[PDB]
Amino acid sequence: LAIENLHPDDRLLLVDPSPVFFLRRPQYVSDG
Amino acid sequence: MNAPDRFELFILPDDVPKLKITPDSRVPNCIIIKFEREDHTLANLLREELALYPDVTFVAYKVEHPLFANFVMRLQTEEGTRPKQALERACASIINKLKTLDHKFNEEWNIKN
Amino acid sequence: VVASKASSSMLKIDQRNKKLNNRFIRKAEMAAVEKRKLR
Amino acid sequence: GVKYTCGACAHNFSLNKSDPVRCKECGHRVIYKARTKRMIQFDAR
Amino acid sequence: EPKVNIINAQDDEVELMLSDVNLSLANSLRRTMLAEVPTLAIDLVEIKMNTSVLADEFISHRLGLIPLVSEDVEEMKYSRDCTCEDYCDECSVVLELSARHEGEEGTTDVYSSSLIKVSGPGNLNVGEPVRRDDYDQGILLCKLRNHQELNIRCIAKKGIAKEHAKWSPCSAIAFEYDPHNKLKHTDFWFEVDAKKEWPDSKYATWEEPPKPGEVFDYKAKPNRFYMTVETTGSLKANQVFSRGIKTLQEKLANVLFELENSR
Amino acid sequence: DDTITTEDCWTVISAFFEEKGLVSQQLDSFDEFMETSIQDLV
Amino acid sequence: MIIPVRCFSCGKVVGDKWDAYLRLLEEGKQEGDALDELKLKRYCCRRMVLTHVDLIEKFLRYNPLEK
Ligand SMILES: [Zn+2]
Ligand SMILES: [Zn+2]
Ligand SMILES: [Zn+2]
Repeated sequence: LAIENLHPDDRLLLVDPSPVFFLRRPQYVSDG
Repeated sequence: MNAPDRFELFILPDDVPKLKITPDSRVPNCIIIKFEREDHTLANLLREELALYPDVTFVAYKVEHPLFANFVMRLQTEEGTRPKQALERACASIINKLKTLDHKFNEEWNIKN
Repeated sequence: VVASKASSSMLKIDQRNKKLNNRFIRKAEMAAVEKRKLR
Repeated sequence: GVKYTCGACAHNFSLNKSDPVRCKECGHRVIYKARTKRMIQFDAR
Repeated sequence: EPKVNIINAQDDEVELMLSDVNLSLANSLRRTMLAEVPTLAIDLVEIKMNTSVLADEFISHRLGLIPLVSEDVEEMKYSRDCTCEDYCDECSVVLELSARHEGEEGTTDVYSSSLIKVSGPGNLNVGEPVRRDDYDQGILLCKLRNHQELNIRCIAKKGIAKEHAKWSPCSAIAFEYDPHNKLKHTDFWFEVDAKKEWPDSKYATWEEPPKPGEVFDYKAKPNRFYMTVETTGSLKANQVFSRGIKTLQEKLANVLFELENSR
Repeated sequence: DDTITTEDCWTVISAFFEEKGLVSQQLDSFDEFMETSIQDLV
Repeated sequence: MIIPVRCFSCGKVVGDKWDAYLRLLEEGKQEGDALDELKLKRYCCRRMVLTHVDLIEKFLRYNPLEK
């Protein structure tokens, strides 16, 4: 299970005291 | 190739005095002190200690070039007092302040540990 | 080849990051294009 | 008199300024001089 | 008159508040702790064999940056002030590293815990490389594969960060005063409203925000200074603070001695 | 079907660079030369 | 080539945290969370570990020149 399996109302209870397309996760081998 | 040795910033040559005092005859009771192998750390401390003395009418310093480790201080005092005595009083006062600061820090560290 | 432990760990990290990027960036792009379309 | 090292099998040997420049065991044509014995010092800066 | 208040205390970092001192005194203390507190660091490297993929000066530079224990470095002497021939036990510490990979497969990591102290001052706590725990391996120095060996002999000497940054006991000293900008020492850039475009300081709750009807006080001076001192492990934070104070006192006493001797 | 995102375009570009590489024109021209051009010139 | 011993900007020792960083990334932590776990707060120190490329692993694949 994960955050997705959580109920939406309980997800609403997780309030910081969305991903953006231009912040990639770093790699080491790349591709090509 | 032309880079100076790094220890020249703080090691005093045998023929170079640590301190050279000359009078400034333009205004009365003023001297020019040249400090060798020193920088802003001592200069700013001495200047802002001396600036609070009632009998000190002028105090300033300048580092002429950052590639040379020296600064020059100008000090002017009242008629009664001599500038060298004011400089000695400033040094003693800062030493006393640092002593009590160290004592209180050690006390608080022992309390909190 | 007899690969080192650090290199194998980095390969696993790279596979996980590639999968996560392929999911998240595509989802964010879909959300952005639908929002730009509905305006 | 002078040590060498083969460029392929990393074998050590010596030459007397009269042998052909070759590896003894694998016959490679590329050999390298060995590091000196003088003291080597660095200033760690 | 000067006061000290400690907020958080640790072996490697202390967060304190200085009050009733001049700004110049606090800044000079910061500068002294950054650049003028003596420590111990490797300065000469004798390389007896190095068959790794790293250049000799590369490894020497990495060795210079390893923090060593410098607790008793005040009792040691400067190498140029020691009358001894070559290096002795009163002005240097000798460390030795010997690493090799056994087997025809895999890779061996060379850590700073492999440095062994061979000689140094008698009964002084100086020379050993710093380690966070007993099971910590330390700083990664090199990597070796089969038939590659590293065999070096290092000499640790006393120095200050003015000569080279490897002798600095501190990493970064946070420094801050007047979180609410009552002295108007900075003029805040803004687009619409300066108040809501600038994040609040972490010490903003330690001082009372100015009243809306208050007028500018031109007689005020900076009085309270917040600073955090982080150390690399070569010295403890309280040791760094005390030795910075002592170094400043010694510099002032030297100035006073030169003045009195000038007559 | 479903729409084509920018990530799909980058997947296609990755396929291109996986097949061709960056110096494919040089190698292909030299291979054509060695394979047929010498015989035709003779 | 190999992880620097000290941070370039401030001089914090970052050379003892490379293997722990790789371990944390293996366990599935995000890079920012892994850097937070290693107590790298200033972004100058985070840059040192986040942007390092380990080239020594490629250099070690060539056979040793002396045996
Ligand atoms: Zn051979
Ligand atoms: Zn000696
Ligand atoms: Zn840093």
